[PDB]
Amino acid sequence: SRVCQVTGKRPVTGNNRSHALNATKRRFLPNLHSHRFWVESEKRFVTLRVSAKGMRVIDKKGIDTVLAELRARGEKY
Amino acid sequence: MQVILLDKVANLGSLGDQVNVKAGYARNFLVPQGKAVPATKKNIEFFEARRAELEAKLAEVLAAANARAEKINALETVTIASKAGDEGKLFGSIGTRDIADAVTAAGVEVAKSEVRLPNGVLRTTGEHEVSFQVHSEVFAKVIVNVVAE
RNA sequence: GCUUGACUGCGAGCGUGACGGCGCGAGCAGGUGCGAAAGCAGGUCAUAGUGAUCCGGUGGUUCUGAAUGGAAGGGCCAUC
RNA sequence: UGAGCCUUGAUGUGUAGGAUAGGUGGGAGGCUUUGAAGUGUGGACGCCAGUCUGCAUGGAGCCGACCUUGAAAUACCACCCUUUAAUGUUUGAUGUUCUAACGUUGACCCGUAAUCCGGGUUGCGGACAGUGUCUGGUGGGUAGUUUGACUGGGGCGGUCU
RNA sequence: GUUUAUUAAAAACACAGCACUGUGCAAACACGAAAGUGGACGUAUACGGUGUGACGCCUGCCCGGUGCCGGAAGGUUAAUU
RNA sequence: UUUUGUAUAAUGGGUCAGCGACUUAUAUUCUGUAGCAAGGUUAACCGAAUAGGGGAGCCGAAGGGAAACCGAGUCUUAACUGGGCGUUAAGUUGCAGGGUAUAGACCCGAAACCCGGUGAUCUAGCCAUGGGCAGGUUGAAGGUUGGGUAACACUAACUGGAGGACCGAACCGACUAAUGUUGAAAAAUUAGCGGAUGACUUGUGGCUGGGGGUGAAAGGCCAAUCAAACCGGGAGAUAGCU
RNA sequence: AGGGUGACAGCCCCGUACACAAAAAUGCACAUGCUGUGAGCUCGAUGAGUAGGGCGGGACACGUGGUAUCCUGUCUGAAUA
RNA sequence: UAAGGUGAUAUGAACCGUUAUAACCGGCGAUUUCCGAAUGGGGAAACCCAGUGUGUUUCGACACACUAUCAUUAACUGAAUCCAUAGGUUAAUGAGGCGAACCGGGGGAACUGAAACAUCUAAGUACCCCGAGGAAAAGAAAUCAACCGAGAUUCCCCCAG
Ligand SMILES: [Mg+2]
Ligand SMILES: [Mg+2]
Ligand SMILES: [Mg+2]
Ligand SMILES: [Mg+2]
Ligand SMILES: [Mg+2]
Ligand SMILES: [Mg+2]
Ligand SMILES: [Mg+2]
Ligand SMILES: [Mg+2]
Ligand SMILES: [Mg+2]
Ligand SMILES: [Mg+2]
Ligand SMILES: [Mg+2]
Ligand SMILES: [Mg+2]
Ligand SMILES: [Mg+2]
Ligand SMILES: [Mg+2]
Ligand SMILES: [Mg+2]
Ligand SMILES: [Mg+2]
Ligand SMILES: [Mg+2]
Ligand SMILES: [Mg+2]
Ligand SMILES: [Mg+2]
Ligand SMILES: [Mg+2]
Ligand SMILES: [Mg+2]
Ligand SMILES: [Mg+2]
Ligand SMILES: [Mg+2]
Ligand SMILES: [Mg+2]
Ligand SMILES: [Mg+2]
Ligand SMILES: [Mg+2]
Ligand SMILES: [Mg+2]
Ligand SMILES: [Mg+2]
Ligand SMILES: [Mg+2]
Ligand SMILES: [Mg+2]
Ligand SMILES: [Mg+2]
Ligand SMILES: [Mg+2]
Ligand SMILES: [Mg+2]
Ligand SMILES: [Mg+2]
Ligand SMILES: [Mg+2]
Ligand SMILES: [Mg+2]
Ligand SMILES: [Mg+2]
Repeated sequence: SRVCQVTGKRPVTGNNRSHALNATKRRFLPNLHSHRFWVESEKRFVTLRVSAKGMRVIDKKGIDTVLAELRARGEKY
Repeated sequence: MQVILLDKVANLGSLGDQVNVKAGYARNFLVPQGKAVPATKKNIEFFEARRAELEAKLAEVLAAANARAEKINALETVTIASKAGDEGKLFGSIGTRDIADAVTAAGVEVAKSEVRLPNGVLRTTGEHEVSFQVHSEVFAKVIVNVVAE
């Protein structure tokens, strides 16, 4: 599913609003990608589904801090 | 981005200099190949511990040598003796080796290494200064007067 | 020929409409124009020439102004 | 390859004036074999008058309030002004290549006696493509609706204040 | 040959045949937010879409309109700035 | 019942029995009535609990202006001799009713829109795996042969056995007629009729699902239902109409 | 209270007001053992892709309006008593 | 607790009781086939076929107990590839599924109303999905207020149509 494996994050509904002003159901979506990383920690590369900011955060923060978070949050990779 | 480096890198990578650089080379590959690190607010001062650890310590402990080149300079004349030929010409040689023990028993313990000289000494007797390699810069300035017997 | 009454605030009293409105009006005040003056002049000899409200525009005005001062905005007035 | 730029060192023919004296705080000297003027050029600013500077050549010497002048030496050392280039760099503009992102519905290894997958290797593309958000065009493919009243039936014609 | 099972079997649909047109393959197209399939274990002598309808002789003139293809110089022109 | 109007050949009712259509809550105003009265009256809540507490609060006794504000006045205007609205006639809480509001709002009825299900045991197309086509015709390609060619062509015979070929049962279909038309039957029967080795037919089983499918194309088929299936649900949809 | 009883019962019958009862399991409450739990104090420390902004939407009674406030798909991005 | 009982239609049998093993009420265990979350595998629900162990003075086929999936931790075995890692077997524990309403979330109509209709309405309604408790949710001010003060949240009446 379009789940940004870093920041949960997902598809979010709302409207197209025409000029004449008519609502319409739609989806907003993250630009999310399947980017790869290095990890001198685990001597693998891994590859995880990640958002726009999905990356932006893992840059400010530690590329390694996440795997840890996520290891608590109970998922494999 | 701040990501701090390790090696040279084109242009810069002055071992340890924080940066303003695009997220590409970094994260994408560079960092992903032992070459820099997330310059987090943690790391950013991790190596500051190193800059401020390796410095004052092992650095100025070159002064824990400097003065042993001055211990040397306290006694500005030591004598070694080993047969001469009349008018100077001493048969064998003053040895890079001998000059070890010769000051091994005269205080400044030393081994055959240190001991920098000018020419494949020795042969002629009398007066001879000597610069040393106790570390990097401020050499010694030792002299050895060779008696005959 | 002079001129700007094609004025501003009002308006007893009427007419005409389901209404929303429309119309005729002497006189009151301020101030004009013309007549020397009595007086006349709130547009054209009458009756057609028109578009409610909403929303926004322009100027005027503390009337309003969300802790106070301001301000935005809103009212009111003319006006598009 | 544009502009931002920190440092750089730079320029200013009033009129007379060693003539393209900056304004001005400091101003009698600094610099000088880390070889100086003299030339020899290159280019830099041009009011065809004289400055800036790179390099070589050279080799123990170059500049003074003066006397003129509103300001008087570009003698150095201070902060800067117009006029401005220089790396260093920041990013746009365009073309070039590159490999590690991204792609791979080529090749092989392994889990594995498996035309999935993941992991690995290799070839190929490669910052394109593709996906996001925004954004102009398109859009009976789909969808929701409108499309007036009178009226000698309706329509049509005509009418609507 | 096919069809309105139950008032229409036809001159209607299909047809071989022709033309135009899109597709170089991870093909165009098509089902499906997607993954994945079909097209095809095919590969332009192949595949889809449109019209025309064996065969014979033939298929003139008009690109002004509307659709389309192509051009990329200019005018106009979105977010952004 | 509906109408200008009905014996009306205009609507409804076979008969009887039982049921079946102006409600309920809140809000609001008028009338009646009851209590207090320039007062009237509590709301949730407390509670010994319909009592008594509780006056938050609502209405009224002051109005005029948009408003600031002034006030038996106030607005209007610079001001009105003026003018408009006001002062001079009691209110308020409850009870019952006449209205009105919001609600299925007096009952019953659509055709439809929307959501989630159920169905390819009928039927359309496909897929996979077995089946079926009595009998009688025509006689293509090829082969052989003799002729004929320089050799080919061509040719005759004989063979051979092609075809969405022919006639015509089973098997499929449905052109005409009459019957049936509260049927034998919610599409049949009988006499005829078309295809019958093909784009044939059939058994079993899969697969395609509702703005979807399938369709040699008629809007046809999708369980006797199709210009948008069935079932449940929004749902008492809405009904200026009957 | 109520019900039954051959019709309509305070006094026939079951009950009712009242007063009593649990071998066993049990819920809730208090206390207590065992595993985990940290309490205490002192000195600290005071939650960045986060606020906030550009674009789209949405939630706010408030329909982009003069529209503060909140949520964020997208792009960005502080201060630190 | 007790004089009677072996539930109903519902008799009749052949019996059980009658002072404490008749029956009956209550607590707690016992057994509890086959389906079914169904969990050894397969399936057209209640049926078909297994493997590992064990049983017989009968150790054939039958009998009988364990064997599904993930998450978690552990031990063990362990690739491309050195280490490792993925992979694998096992063990323990947990989960699955069913449920009336209310409750928090993910999605979320249209008929309707506006006397048409698109903004707006219905409406965050109906339905679909997930999840959980006795309630759930919210909750311990980066709140209000208006220069005076208030002091987490949920709830009721007012303010007020
Ligand atoms: Mg304010
Ligand atoms: Mg204004
Ligand atoms: Mg349409
Ligand atoms: Mg509508
Ligand atoms: Mg009409
Ligand atoms: Mg038919
Ligand atoms: Mg049918
Ligand atoms: Mg074709
Ligand atoms: Mg045709
Ligand atoms: Mg034709
Ligand atoms: Mg032409
Ligand atoms: Mg074009
Ligand atoms: Mg009639
Ligand atoms: Mg009548
Ligand atoms: Mg009559
Ligand atoms: Mg009759
Ligand atoms: Mg009728
Ligand atoms: Mg009748
Ligand atoms: Mg009071
Ligand atoms: Mg079938
Ligand atoms: Mg035939
Ligand atoms: Mg026949
Ligand atoms: Mg027929
Ligand atoms: Mg007859
Ligand atoms: Mg027949
Ligand atoms: Mg429909
Ligand atoms: Mg109804
Ligand atoms: Mg009796
Ligand atoms: Mg905090
Ligand atoms: Mg915004
Ligand atoms: Mg089983
Ligand atoms: Mg099973
Ligand atoms: Mg089997
Ligand atoms: Mg409507
Ligand atoms: Mg509704
Ligand atoms: Mg809670
Ligand atoms: Mg305070």
